[PDB]
Amino acid sequence: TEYKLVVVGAVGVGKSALTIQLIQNHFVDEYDPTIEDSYRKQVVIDGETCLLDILDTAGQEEYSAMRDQYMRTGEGFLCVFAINNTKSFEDIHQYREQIKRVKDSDDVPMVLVGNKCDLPSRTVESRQAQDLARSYGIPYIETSAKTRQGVEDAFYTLVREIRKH
Amino acid sequence: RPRCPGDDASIEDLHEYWARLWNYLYAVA
Amino acid sequence: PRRPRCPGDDASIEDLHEYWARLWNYLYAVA
Ligand SMILES: Nc1nc2c(ncn2[C@@H]2O[C@H](COP(=O)(O)OP(=O)(O)NP(=O)(O)O)[C@@H](O)[C@H]2O)c(=O)[nH]1
Ligand SMILES: [Ca+2]
Ligand SMILES: [Ca+2]
Ligand SMILES: [Ca+2]
Ligand SMILES: [Mg+2]
Repeated sequence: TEYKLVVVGAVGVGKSALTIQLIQNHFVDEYDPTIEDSYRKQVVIDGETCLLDILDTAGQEEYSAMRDQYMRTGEGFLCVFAINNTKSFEDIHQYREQIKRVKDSDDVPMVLVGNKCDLPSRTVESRQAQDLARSYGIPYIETSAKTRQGVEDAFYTLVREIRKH
Repeated sequence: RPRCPGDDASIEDLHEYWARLWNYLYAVA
Repeated sequence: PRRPRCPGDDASIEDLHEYWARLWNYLYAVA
């Protein structure tokens, strides 16, 4: 089984760094012009193998019928905010509504991710994010693409949400 | 822009290419 | 099910789009 995962959220919240931690297991820039960067990973989750394709969306938002179609191909969505960016957190409602629109359903597998949890500059509190997530009936995971904390769990937990659809 | 996968390409080679194309086409809209 | 052909250097983003869609159909048909 294949899973199409889509990572969304506001500019600079760490969408690419999360994807890059998942697939490549590092945070510092590497230099390698020989290789194309990969968006596919084979993993075992709860004793069953799967192939994951990750759409790591641009933060810069716009109207696009083709982008809607790229997102429509997604089966589950990580909605990512950064714990030091209150606006990214307030944006999550808008990202949830956009996914509901594109998918034409209220029942879309989704996980809330609060990234950059290694930072000294927290402005959004765990409890606050837990409540939004509970309000939506979806799981909540805090992550750091720097240290890799939560990174597996975020994508794997989304897969778990797809398996219950 | 990802390089075309080739005529020797396995099904798995094509999935890898596809996931790349997906990200590319989204990014350049 | 026919394996679509990746288009050349010159092609449009819409031509890449078309391949993207065809390649999804082919990969779905064959799994
Ligand atoms: N300290 C820390 N920095 C992070 C983390 N994740 C991403 N960053 C940093 O935040 C900045 C933006 O990261 P990036 O992954 O490009 O975020 P993005 O959401 O893809 N950006 P865009 O929306 O512009 O496409 C970079 O400097 C990156 O190193 C994290 O967990 N901890
Ligand atoms: Ca590596
Ligand atoms: Ca547009
Ligand atoms: Ca545009
Ligand atoms: Mg990015």
